[PDB]
Amino acid sequence: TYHLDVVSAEQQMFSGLVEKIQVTGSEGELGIYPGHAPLLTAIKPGMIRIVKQHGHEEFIYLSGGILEVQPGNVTVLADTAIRGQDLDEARAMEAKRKAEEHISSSHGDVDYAQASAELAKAIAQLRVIELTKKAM
Amino acid sequence: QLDPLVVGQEHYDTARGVQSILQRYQELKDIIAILGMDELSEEDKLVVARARKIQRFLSQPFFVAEVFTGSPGKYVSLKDTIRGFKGIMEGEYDHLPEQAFYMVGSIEEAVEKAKKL
Amino acid sequence: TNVISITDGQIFLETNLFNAGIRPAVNPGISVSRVGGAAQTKIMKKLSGGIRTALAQYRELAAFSQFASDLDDATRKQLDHGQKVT
Amino acid sequence: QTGKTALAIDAIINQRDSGIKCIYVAIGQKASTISNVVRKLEEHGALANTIVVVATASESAALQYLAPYAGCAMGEYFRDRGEDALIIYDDLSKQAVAYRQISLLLRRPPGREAFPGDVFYLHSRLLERAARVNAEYVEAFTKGEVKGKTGSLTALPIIETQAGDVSAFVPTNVISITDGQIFLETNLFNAGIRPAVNPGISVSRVGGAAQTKIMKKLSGGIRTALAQYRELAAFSQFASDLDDATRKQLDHGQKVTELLKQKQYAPMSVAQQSLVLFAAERGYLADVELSKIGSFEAALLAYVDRDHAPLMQEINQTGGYNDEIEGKLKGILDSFKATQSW
Amino acid sequence: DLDLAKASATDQLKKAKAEAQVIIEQANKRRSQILDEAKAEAEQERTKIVAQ
Amino acid sequence: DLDLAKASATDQLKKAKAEAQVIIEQANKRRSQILDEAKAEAEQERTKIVAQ
Amino acid sequence: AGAKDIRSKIASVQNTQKITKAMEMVAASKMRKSQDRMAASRPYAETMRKVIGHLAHGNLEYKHPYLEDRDVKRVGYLVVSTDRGLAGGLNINLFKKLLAEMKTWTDKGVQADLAMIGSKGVSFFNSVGGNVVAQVTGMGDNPSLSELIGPVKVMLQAYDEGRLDKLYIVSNKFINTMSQVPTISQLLPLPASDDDDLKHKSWDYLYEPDPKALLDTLLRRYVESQVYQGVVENLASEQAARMVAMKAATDNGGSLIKELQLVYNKARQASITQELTEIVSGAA
Ligand SMILES: Nc1ncnc2c1ncn2[C@@H]1O[C@H](COP(=O)(O)OP(=O)(O)OP(=O)(O)O)[C@@H](O)[C@H]1O
Ligand SMILES: [Mg+2]
Repeated sequence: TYHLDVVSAEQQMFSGLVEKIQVTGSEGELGIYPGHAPLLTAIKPGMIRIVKQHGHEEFIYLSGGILEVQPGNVTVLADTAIRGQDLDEARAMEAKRKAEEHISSSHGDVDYAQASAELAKAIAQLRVIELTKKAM
Repeated sequence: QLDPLVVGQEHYDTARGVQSILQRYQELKDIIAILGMDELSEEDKLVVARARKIQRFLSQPFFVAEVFTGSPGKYVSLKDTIRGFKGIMEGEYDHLPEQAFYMVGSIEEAVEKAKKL
Repeated sequence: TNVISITDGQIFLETNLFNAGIRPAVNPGISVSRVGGAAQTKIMKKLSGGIRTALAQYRELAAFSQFASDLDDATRKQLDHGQKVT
Repeated sequence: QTGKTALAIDAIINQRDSGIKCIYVAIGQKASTISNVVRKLEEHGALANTIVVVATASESAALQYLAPYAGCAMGEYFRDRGEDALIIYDDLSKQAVAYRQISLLLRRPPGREAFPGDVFYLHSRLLERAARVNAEYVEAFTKGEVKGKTGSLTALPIIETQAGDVSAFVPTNVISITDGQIFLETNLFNAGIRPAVNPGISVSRVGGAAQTKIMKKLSGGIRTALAQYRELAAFSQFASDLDDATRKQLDHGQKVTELLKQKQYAPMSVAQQSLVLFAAERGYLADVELSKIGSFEAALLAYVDRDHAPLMQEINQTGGYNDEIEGKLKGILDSFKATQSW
Repeated sequence: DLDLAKASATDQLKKAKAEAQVIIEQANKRRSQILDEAKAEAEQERTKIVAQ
Repeated sequence: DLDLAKASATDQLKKAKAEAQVIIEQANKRRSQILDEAKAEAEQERTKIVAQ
Repeated sequence: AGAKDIRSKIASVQNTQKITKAMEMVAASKMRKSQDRMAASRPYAETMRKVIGHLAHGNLEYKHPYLEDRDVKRVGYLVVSTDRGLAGGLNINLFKKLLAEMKTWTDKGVQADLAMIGSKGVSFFNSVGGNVVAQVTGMGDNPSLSELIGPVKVMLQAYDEGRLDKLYIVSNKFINTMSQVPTISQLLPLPASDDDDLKHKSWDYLYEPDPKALLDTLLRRYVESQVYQGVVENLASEQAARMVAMKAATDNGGSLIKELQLVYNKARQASITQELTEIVSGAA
């Protein structure tokens, strides 16, 4: 067996002990057994098969990433969303448009909205200073 | 005298439902103010509209207020009042504009104004 | 109390408005005329209702003024319209 | 308008069949309220056991100022004979106004709010007549005709505040006289929580000494659990997506606060209260977390009233509590959950 | 089929209980009807007896 | 294992069939109680009013 | 004054204090959840920087623009800011430090560009007039990398296209639960690894398909994590700063209660005496 990590930029996805794995590297399918020579490659979006020692089989879907294997260790730096020449350029185009305009969105913190409006209304018009004789 | 035993369960439930809808709208008003309306959940975007239509419908033109406004007054029976509010809260009129309820008499005038509007 | 009870309406002049430059410092909403439009030319009666409603919405929103730039744009428009009427 | 008179006359009606005689003094009440009170007292069968003393809103202030003393004398008649009486003064805060009137019309010097100087000594020398008196006193007073009895008179004065400012003058006097207060909160009453008793701010300084054992055992937590539930539910409005541990406290509190509210003229015996509080305290409500919980209470009372009346008799007669009764109540609740519907 | 039997037992229990609830609310309603009839008969009886 | 599955499924279905009958019999019992006490009150309140 | 008018404001300030206490609690919980999410992000950047160091500073050191110090004629910044107020001085200290450094850079006559994460900086720099060229806003408590892809892509394209040089990320470093410091750090050209992979001598990867096109993707993905990491650290710093600020606001409210109650006591004493003196002096 060897140690396998499946790690995204956000959170970890797998950290077990494995006996072999199978992936679709950019240049073709590819099977990693223990002791495999150090290797570096990109992997295409699709499934990957893990077999945990004692032979337990499971399938993890990856949106792509980079597979790097070492003596007795291996890691899959998985992508969190599909990546591509066109998709990333569309996202950059929208990110540019939103800046050439002055269009901005609303954060989803309804709790902060509630508390902020309540505090804005409670603090409003209460003429405390000049009621208490506090100079400051 | 506003309890089920003297006004009947229908009147009591209609009144308590109107008050609950208006209270929920008074709650939602400041989330609307801060985060804009397009952030509300799709059932809250419906509470908003129904409360806004209720808040219009319980205005009314008086016969003696005519000298202030020129429009004629309307007398509304309690049956029509309960029927109108009970209909609005249940979504039977989600297709009418809000201004179809402003300064009208019975709900029939609301539907007829929307048909005219 | 007596004179507010006797008369047909009141014009309330407030010092916090006078100091801020709002002159004449009449405080609307808190100020009432019970003769209303009956004592207006029909053009003024026509045009005054939108001013009343604009200042009423502005008074409702004014609590959020010193938190502006946090607000939505749809209420920002009402808030900066009431300021221009004032 | 928060249910003070309702609570008082329900406390009267509940004495239909105890040894306690009842007295209701109305000070400054409008005649229609007294007509309704008398109709309800005779309808529910409590009139034969109570004296009604009336000084209506339109009667001369002298009659309103001296009414509670007449009622106190009529109840002290029973007190001094080794029996038990309970007297309700309706709006002492109107007796104070009638006394202020009668005092100012006699040119007597005024005090803090124009109430005369001795307005404290107006209520004090009244409420100090509500007492429990020992057997030697009643034996000596009645010249040896009664030996073992101890007499008592219980007073439930009513005070009306303005916007809940407890710290007003007459309210803070009477709070300094009595031995506790049942503070009724208006924003709970309007929210449908009826009776709108406010925990925390309301206390009984005599306390558990006057509580039957089973009730004392079951009720120990409820007051603090409800006050902390109220403060936690005040916090909750600003905190969505909140810890799942407090998520359970904020639900048990919300169920107990939904359980302790009931119809107006429906008094409930110690056994019916006791097994309901047992159901609520020992988690049997934890699966009815949909607030169809009035039907649960009514169905539980009907079920227990059909089958196990021999246990309700024991509870009502003795008020005692035992591990055997604990097991009996576990059995009742288990058999109810498993075999009936709300 | 064992877990399907589990779900069957639970669904059967809840169906029977919701079926009992309609019997009960029915009794409550009948009650509300018959007590109203009794009150109305008593009222008319009073009217005639007092007019006599 | 399947002959355990059949036993368990049949036993639990029998349990649930007993439970449903028990629940609905008690529902009819409650109905009878409600209706008879309503019949009693329909006379208690009438006699009260006609004596009043 | 007026006793009732002052009691109303005492009640208002008590309500304000209660609101601020609830906000302190909410922020103190979100801070823990955010700073754990902060630790969930380390392994990716660490185990990718080791690879980049092997391909870049190891044996057969390859050559890539992002690794070498071409001469600087204009600079670019990625700015992370909060979407919500009440965070204390958090955002303005950072924007002032950025303006100091961005002014030092324009003393030398170089041009500068900005990309904005968060609404507050977007509002600020348009008022100051900064040259914002890309932005993302409305992240809230749920910052995705698949939304940072955009502006980071804009800055990377402007870099390799030859326009920008020496781009930076500015953000708040979360250091202690009551200590957060604004930092400006360099992402590209790649900062210099403290460690040496001379010990990796004894092995080399079987690069499939080929090492240069692979190092390109490795470097692009690496700047992204480090930005994403900057965003998440800034968010935990925001939560901690809001906690501290609402704590201070609750104590300020608690002192205004003392002052207002002293004023109320004086007012009610004066009212009692002014009434009772009128009564007694009126009776001839
Ligand atoms: N437990 C209850 N459930 C439902 N309704 C109630 C309850 N208690 C009181 N009410 C209703 O609330 C109304 C006010 O009750 P009540 O007159 O007892 O309050 P109050 O404080 O004595 O009124 P006030 O003091 O203003 O004369 C009554 O009409 C009564 O019907
Ligand atoms: Mg009353």
